Amino acid sequence: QAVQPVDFRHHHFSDMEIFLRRYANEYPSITRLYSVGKSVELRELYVMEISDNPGIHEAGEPEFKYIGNMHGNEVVGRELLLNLIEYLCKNFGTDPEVTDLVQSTRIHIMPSMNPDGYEKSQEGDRGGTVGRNNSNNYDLNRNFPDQFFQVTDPPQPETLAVMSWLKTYPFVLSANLHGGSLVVNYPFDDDEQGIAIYSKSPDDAVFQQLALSYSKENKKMYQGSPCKDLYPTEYFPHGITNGAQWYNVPGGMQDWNYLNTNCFEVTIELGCVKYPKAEELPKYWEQNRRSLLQFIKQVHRGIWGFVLDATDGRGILNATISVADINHPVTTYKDGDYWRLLVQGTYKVTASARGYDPVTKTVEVDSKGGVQVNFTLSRT
Ligand SMILES: *[C@@H]1O[C@H](CO)[C@@H](O[C@@H]2O[C@H](CO)[C@@H](O[C@@H]3O[C@H](CO)[C@@H](O)[C@H](O)[C@@H]3O)[C@H](O)[C@H]2NC(C)=O)[C@H](O)[C@H]1NC(C)=O
Ligand SMILES: *[C@H]1O[C@H](CO)[C@@H](O[C@@H]2O[C@H](CO)[C@@H](O)[C@H](O)[C@H]2NC(C)=O)[C@H](O)[C@H]1NC(C)=O
Ligand SMILES: N=C(N)NCCS[C@@H](CC(=O)O)C(=O)O
Ligand SMILES: *[C@@H]1O[C@H](CO)[C@@H](O)[C@H](O)[C@H]1NC(C)=O
Ligand SMILES: [Zn+2]
Repeated sequence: QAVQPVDFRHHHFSDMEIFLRRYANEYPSITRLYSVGKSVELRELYVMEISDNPGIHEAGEPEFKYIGNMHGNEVVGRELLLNLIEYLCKNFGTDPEVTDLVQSTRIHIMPSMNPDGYEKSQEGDRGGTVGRNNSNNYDLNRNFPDQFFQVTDPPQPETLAVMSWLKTYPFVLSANLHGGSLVVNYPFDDDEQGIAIYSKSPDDAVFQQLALSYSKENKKMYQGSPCKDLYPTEYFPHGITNGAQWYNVPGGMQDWNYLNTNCFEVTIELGCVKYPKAEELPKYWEQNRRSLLQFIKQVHRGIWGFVLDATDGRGILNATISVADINHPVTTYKDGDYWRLLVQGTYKVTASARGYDPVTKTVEVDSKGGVQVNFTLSRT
């Protein structure tokens, strides 16, 4: 009964800009179109914010984000996110799922992180590299500071704009879209040895559940065989894979997220054909709609709440949330609010902060959703 997208076709920059503006102009109450910077060839890195309170962070409200077309010729992601912009705007108010989603989450959608590369891409290209890098011929997904390999390529304008953007909002969950395979890729993307081996992150548990939440809804992806005749060597149990194990990739945007912010980012491969003919687009939406939707909901799982000041009674900014045996702490935002993605289990969470006395609580996360837990810390 929900309204499906109708605008199925490839959108070159000009038309994407026209497209985005259309929704921002037609649904001003639940949208906010903004730019986070420009590409080498001066194209806007547009982001579409969608929520019932566009332009403001609401205390306790999770910041989510989708990013596509980081590699110019991997187009499916770009179109799906445009399809998603449409689906969300057109269904808000009439569709209970979309309404409830847009009201409880602040969704940021960037259709193309490499618009210059896109323009240099050839429709029909299945596995080529023309249009992949940015205007200066650098791989944006090799451009981020890496925890193991020492990155040499000069930081590009698209990379910088995005790093800034990631520092701007309290992003909790994220996913950047690619093409060239069919699987959801999770951290870490590389290892100290720089080879194809499993590279576990402190949050390996959640990442597998987060990745599975998407692949499970994409029937063909879940089957585990991206394209038996094109890349016969590829087999991903249940449609997910640790980055490094598939193959070593240093300088990725995915790991940079986890290691430099509170955001947990996953990389999604939407299909073996990088730049399919426009006639195939509607099928990709049909096969990923439920996935795109279910993934966003994962942002509401785990634990969340506030770290307040016993005297003031108001949130503490930049407080820390440490969990049982997971060496990856999370920080609080301006209203002392935090979100910590965790798998079903029991944890010993500890809120702490400069100038206050730490509190520890035994929290319990279930298989269904998120539990609210606040921490009131006394001063020192
Ligand atoms: C897209 O941009 C990336 C850079 O971000 C290009 O990859 C880089 O390609 C150069 C040339 O192949 C590589 O340098 C060479 O490395 C080998 C291996 O050590 C060395 O023997 C050569 O003397 C030379 O230094 C470089 O390693 C590689 N960098 C990365 C991050 O992969 C890529 O070629 C670009 N794509 C296209 C189609 O131009
Ligand atoms: C823990 O702290 C939060 C932050 O104040 C509490 O949320 C407030 O709840 C009261 C009463 O329900 C409201 O008047 C405030 O507007 C809420 N603040 C928000 C959501 O911004 C929360 O109820 C407290 N207790 C827990 C653990 O839920
Ligand atoms: N960590 C690994 N091995 N893969 C993650 C997907 S990014 C990869 C594939 C893509 O470009 O789509 C790339 O950087 O080229
Ligand atoms: C925020 O907290 C971190 C520790 O988690 C600290 O290193 C950093 O300096 C703090 N930022 C501020 C408020 O200066
Ligand atoms: Zn890619």
